[PDB]
Amino acid sequence: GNAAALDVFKFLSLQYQGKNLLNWLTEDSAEALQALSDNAEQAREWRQAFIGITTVKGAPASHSLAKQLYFPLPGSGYHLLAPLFPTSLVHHVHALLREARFGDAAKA
Amino acid sequence: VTDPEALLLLPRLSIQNANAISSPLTWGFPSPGAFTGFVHALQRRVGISLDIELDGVGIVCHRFEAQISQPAGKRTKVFNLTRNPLNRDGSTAAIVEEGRAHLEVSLLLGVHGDGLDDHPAQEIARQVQEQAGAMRLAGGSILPWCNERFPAPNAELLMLGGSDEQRRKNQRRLTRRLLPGFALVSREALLQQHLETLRTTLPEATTLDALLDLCRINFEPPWQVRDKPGWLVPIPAGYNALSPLYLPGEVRNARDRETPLRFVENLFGLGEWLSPHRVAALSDLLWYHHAEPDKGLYRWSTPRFV
Amino acid sequence: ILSTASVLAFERKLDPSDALMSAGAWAQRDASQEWPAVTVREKSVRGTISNRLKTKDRDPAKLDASIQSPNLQTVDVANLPSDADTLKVRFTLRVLGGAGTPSACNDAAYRDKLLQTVATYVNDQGFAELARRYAHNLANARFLWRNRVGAEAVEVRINHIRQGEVARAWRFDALAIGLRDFKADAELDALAELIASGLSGSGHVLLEVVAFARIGDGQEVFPSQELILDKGDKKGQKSKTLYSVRDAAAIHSQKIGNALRTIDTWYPDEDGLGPIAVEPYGSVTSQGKAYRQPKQKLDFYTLLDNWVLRDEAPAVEQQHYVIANLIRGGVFGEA
RNA sequence: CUAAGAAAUUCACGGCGGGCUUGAUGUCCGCGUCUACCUGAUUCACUGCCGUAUAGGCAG
Repeated sequence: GNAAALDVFKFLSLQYQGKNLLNWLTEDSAEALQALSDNAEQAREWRQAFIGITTVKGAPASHSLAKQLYFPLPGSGYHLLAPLFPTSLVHHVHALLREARFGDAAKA
Repeated sequence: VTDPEALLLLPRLSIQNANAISSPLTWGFPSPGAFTGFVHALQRRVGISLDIELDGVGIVCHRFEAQISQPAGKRTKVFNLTRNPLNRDGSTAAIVEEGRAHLEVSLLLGVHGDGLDDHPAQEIARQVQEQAGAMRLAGGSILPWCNERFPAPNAELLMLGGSDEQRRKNQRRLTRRLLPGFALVSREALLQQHLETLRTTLPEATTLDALLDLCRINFEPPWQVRDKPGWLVPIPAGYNALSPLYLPGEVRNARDRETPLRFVENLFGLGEWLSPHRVAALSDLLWYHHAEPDKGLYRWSTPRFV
Repeated sequence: ILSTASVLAFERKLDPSDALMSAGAWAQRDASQEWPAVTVREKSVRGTISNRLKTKDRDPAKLDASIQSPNLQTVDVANLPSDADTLKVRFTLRVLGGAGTPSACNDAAYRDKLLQTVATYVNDQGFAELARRYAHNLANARFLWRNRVGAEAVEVRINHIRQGEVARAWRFDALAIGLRDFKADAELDALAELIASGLSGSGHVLLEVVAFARIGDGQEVFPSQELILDKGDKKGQKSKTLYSVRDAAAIHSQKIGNALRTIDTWYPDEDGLGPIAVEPYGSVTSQGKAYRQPKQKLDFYTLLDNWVLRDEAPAVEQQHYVIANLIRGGVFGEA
């Protein structure tokens, strides 16, 4: 998204009671919907808007510049199978390679 | 999924600028899915008219050159790029780092169908060769060998041998043809048993860590290197489901509005490069599709290997 | 309503191989199969500051301090050997069939309309002018680029390879055929007929294009320079790098394709340059300016939507430009 | 029906300033290499004569 709204990402990633606040707002807790809003309806719409950062927005779509690759079915068919970049998996592999190549134990 | 009645040897094919980035995690030799898709495109274009089916591809990879460079002061490498054309305002466009590789591979194709009895073997071999000489294999143009010394036609060898010794001699001659290369095979069993070995070594270890351990050079203190059974490359092993299979007209800006689209994630497995004389039969090296479309899992593998 | 397809992509027709560069002597061009290849070597340069100063470092003390620090680079250089005055540049060209057939198309109606538009183009005039200009750009060695600039004599031999033999051999004087005039010649018309039959066909037409340039003995040949990003690294790198395949200097295929596509003499700006490469929004990298802007009605996209959707068929020159883009290829389609 | 489809890196450059690597040196004791083999398979398509002959025959 934008490079200026990203502050609210830490507003969804703090550890106040000891857990991440997105999983706190995915449940209808007693401390939830009162700690951020005095009114009930404002709390409901703020919870819905704050939890909508996980759900995909817009129609399901892949652009023309994206990759789409036909796959032959066993009996008489194809699936179009647009791949997406696994940035979480790439970040995990890059973190593991960082520990492997520039970690303190690895350097020792 | 079936035993081939014949094996067609497409010879040394010089692919000019193949996609060196095989996967979001791996670079180098292209995906085996590219080779299986090329063989299915060959069957789609010229296979149906010859009344034959083309399923299963064995890759030999006689030569590989990567359009890469090593910058000074770093042990890693970078991809040499192409200058894209300027925008409409005369400025340089945003660069997408795409790597290229010059390949020289020869392909074993599994042929089954009644058309093998309807045409001469050299006729269907020459037809699929002249069809493949105007196609692409991993994003690169195929150099069709003009004005050199001695061009190489195919050699379609029928796998229904009259005798076991004649079949053995045919397979050894076909292996002798594709000699300066390495068969790339799938190693799901080896990767799974190495995952079990690491899980006995240390619990809650994922298949990603077992795949990584089979590629890095492990240094063990007394300082020796932990050995590997083979080359043990990390290959893209297929595509797993990331979304439900939407309707053909449902997905906006799809390639065609008649094929259903499903968003996928890359599947990573362990592949091995072997000298092709270390196989029982050359039909074991064939890379087959395996969809299983109810659960995603759009894989390519080498069934009937060992 | 005939909406445009949201993905619309075309294959690279006329896809060349990498232009292998070797060395030899003139009048030995017949036995050029054993010519030794041009090898890219490394050398060191010590230049001095000669770039523009921005009125803050123009004082004599700072300028003399900058000169006193020696400026050094390592450059990849390709030279001819000191007993070989001729550079031979050899590549293979595949004229692919189905030039107007897109690789991807969303709408079946738009695909039918585009195929009907291209079919009417072939029925009206064919690829005859476009293949004439492609045969021109093969006939003069524009793909030599800076190897063509100060050469004494350039000669291009083009061999049609049907199955395994030379079906037809064309020989052209590349200096006599200009870089900006597209005239008529009998051998050029035969090559145009072959390339247009390859574009109109179903398979492919294979050509071997060899260009001999009498640059001079031991002179500097100019292969394609590799685009390597420094990426802000701390260690200094080599400033100039070249391209080679296997100890053998080469030009990139996209540079040969750009020289082959330099046929566009119909852009609305004045043709002081002459032909430019066929690009969407007419981009020329050597100028930093893009002709055929979309604010005029002469860019490729608006011309295609006028020719296909609204049936506003443009002039014959702009139809040639549109079909030259289709032969060129590219990835199109609005979101 | 192929992480598909697409692409100009590039223009110019002074690396030379200068230099003692030296001395000194034990490689040395010891050794069973045997046995058994048809180059020859038409392996010399060779020499001369009649005939203008390259066409065709003859002699030992």
